[PDB]
Amino acid sequence: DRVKKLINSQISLLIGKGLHEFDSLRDPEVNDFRTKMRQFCEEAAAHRQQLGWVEWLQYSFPLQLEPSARNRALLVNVKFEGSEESFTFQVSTKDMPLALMACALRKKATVFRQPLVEQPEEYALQVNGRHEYLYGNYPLCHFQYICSCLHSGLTPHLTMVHSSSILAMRDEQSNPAPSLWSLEQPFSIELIEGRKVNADERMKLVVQAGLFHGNEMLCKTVSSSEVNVCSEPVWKQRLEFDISVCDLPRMARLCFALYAVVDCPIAWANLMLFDYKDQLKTGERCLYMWPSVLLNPAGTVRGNPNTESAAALVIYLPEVAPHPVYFPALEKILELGRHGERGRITEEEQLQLREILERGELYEHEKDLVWKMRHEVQEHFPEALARLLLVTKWNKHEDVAQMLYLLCSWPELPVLSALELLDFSFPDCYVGSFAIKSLRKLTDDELFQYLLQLVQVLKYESYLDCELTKFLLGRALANRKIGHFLFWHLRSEMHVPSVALRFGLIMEAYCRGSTHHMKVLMKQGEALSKLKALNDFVKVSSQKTTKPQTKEMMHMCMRQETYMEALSHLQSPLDPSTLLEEVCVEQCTFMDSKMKPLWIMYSSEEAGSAGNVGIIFKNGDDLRQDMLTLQMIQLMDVLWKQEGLDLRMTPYGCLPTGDRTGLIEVVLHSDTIANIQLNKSNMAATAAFNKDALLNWLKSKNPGEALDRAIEEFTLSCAGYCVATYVLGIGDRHSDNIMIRESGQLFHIDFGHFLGNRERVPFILTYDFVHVIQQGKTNNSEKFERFRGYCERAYTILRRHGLLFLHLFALMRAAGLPELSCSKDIQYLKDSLALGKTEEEALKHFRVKFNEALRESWKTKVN
Ligand SMILES: Oc1cccc(-c2cccc(N3CCOCC3)n2)c1
Repeated sequence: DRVKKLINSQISLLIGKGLHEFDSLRDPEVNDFRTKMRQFCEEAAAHRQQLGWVEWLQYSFPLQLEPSARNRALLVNVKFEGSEESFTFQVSTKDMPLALMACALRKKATVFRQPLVEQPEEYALQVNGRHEYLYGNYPLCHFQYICSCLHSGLTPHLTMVHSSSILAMRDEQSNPAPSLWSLEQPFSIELIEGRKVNADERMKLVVQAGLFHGNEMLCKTVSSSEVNVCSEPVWKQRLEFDISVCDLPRMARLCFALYAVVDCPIAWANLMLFDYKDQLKTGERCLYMWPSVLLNPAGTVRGNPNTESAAALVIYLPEVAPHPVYFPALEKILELGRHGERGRITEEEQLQLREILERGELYEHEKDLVWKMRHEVQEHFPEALARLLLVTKWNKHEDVAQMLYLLCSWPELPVLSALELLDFSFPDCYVGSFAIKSLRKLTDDELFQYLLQLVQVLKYESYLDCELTKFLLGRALANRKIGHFLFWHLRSEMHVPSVALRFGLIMEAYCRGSTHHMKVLMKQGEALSKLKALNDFVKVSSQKTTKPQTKEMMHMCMRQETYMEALSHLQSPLDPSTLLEEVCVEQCTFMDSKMKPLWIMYSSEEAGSAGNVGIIFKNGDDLRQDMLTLQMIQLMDVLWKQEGLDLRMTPYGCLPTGDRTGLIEVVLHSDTIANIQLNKSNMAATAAFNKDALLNWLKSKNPGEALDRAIEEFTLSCAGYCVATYVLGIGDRHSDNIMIRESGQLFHIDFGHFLGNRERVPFILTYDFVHVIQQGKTNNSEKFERFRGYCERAYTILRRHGLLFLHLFALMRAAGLPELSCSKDIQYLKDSLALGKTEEEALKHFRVKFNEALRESWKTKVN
């Protein structure tokens, strides 16, 4: 069909990889993944196009509620769809959207002299010119939009939208018309030869081979004989391992490292001993190697796609049996594991077992006791599953069967425990499947919070068709915001060969489940394409002429029909609720920094003042660490708000979209501390002492009694960013990467470095900010110590969630970020949070750290 042909080509251009490329690999695993996930996603699409109108609002416009939500007078402007006539009426912040709706309908029934057929139940309230709605049984104050409006002071502008208008949205966005355990001999392989090997001729080539189950060795590593350096080395030798074939676990991976010696790392390659269909692999394998930068268990189990240039090791998996051998079914495993003597020892060991299960590495005796008392772990200490899993001998078929028997009847664990279990330290497929089962209870807001880390876990996966991929696919198809960000997280890494096939396959499947959103996403990709072209021009022009010259030329380029069409009328990749309507060419510019980032401004008549939004397009820098930093600061703000603490944070959007490409949300009405401190003449802020400048700027933006609120907003945000930077080890902080909103809110930009990269980042307190907290007065202990009280409260809240930060940072090790590549980087978080201490101990350690930062600050106060 011609419709099927166009969608296939639109998916090809969207994901940046031709679908013909999947067919050309002729791999049954890819073929089975494509068929099964296409069928799964098309089923979700069929379920969706029949949702009820409120359920469809829940899919397309998921509610944006305050972390607290999951009295005071309020003024709201309401209009009915299309009609310019609006009504401004006074409601309460504790009133429900329904009372606001009944209120709007009585007005409409009086202005147009008619009794209305419609009940307030037939409507939803759209936030003007935004893909955002207020509905459900929540007070208005609980909504992020109203909450935002209350804190700024602006009047909420809403539109009454009927059930028929949303059902038409549902309808118009529709998809088109239609045995192993007897094998006791040692595992061995023949190392045949190597191809296209590049190394110094004076050296010899060595091939190191290891058997792993995640990070753990299953036996000793074995090395081949040393053979002279040349293009095609020949070994033709048998490498025998210290593990029987029966003892190989399901997720065992054979890892190879090729290097040179007189060590000179050349390349590495890994493969799974069992295939996607549970069969024990046999015959020849050509391993297209990845060039090193020595065994890499965490590395991908798929070969290098660049067959032309990659080094290629040829190996032979021996035929251990005349007929094919598959991993035993769960039915056999449980039968073997059903047999085991129950641990029945004294009260002495019970107190000793309690001590370590509630407690980090264990001793040989501590491990043996946990294993012996495994039945008691299931029944009395279920949350110690991860401890029990780490002591299990994964190199023993009998021990694995006994662990798996307990797991299959293990109670579901909290979301926090499940997050720990997705770590590469837990590579078992049944463990992985258990971890997902416990994560099904995640809310969409919680899933959204951890989506970034979940997408990184996909890089650990041994097969394409996996439980985590199906989970993410199902949830993405069930929530448009989830769908939007899952797409971008994957799309932004299509330039990385190790993930391009897996990510491309997930994105294709998603597109099969939502034809309309694929087109919505293509419109975003067309804008990004133009921004790249425009940014390339600016980069060249900025080196050949003056700034007004490049800016005027940039404008001419944007004003072209092609650019005006592509850059306007799209959902924002930073936030699909944000609609970027009319590009305001005259307000567009570029920044003076290395990559000359573009500064793009938008307007929307329908949204009014809220439709005025900016995006920064930046090309040449990996923005993944910046996004992780901002997402961690956003989590801090959520955890603080859950404890009733609002530190007036600015968690602006940051999204990588391509190879060293991404967008940054513009926070309007904000300026850098560096600019304010330049202390320009002929301005309201013009100071007598440079220390007076921020406060003078604050005064000019906040006249009269508004100044008290601005100092408080500054104080709160300062406390939050001081704690955020200290906990995350955010260094290289100066007046040009610190910004201030006209409300007084302090926020940080461009997170180039974190986790103290390795020098331990000290707590930072700077006099000019102490000067605003203290209201300009030289001595204001009342104000300063109230700030120290805000810092201390924010710190102890993060500590109570110390394990959530460690589990998320652990899953992030999969991302491949230079400042997050091992255990040293995580030790920074463990140290900054002081989780190996008591609250009184860590608080005193924080107070000593803060006091040390006040003493360093006081060196500037002496002058
Ligand atoms: O997270 C980053 C990464 C790189 C650059 C920036 C950056 C640089 C200048 C301005 C700017 N902001 C955005 C927020 O709104 C004010 C301008 N962000 C932020």
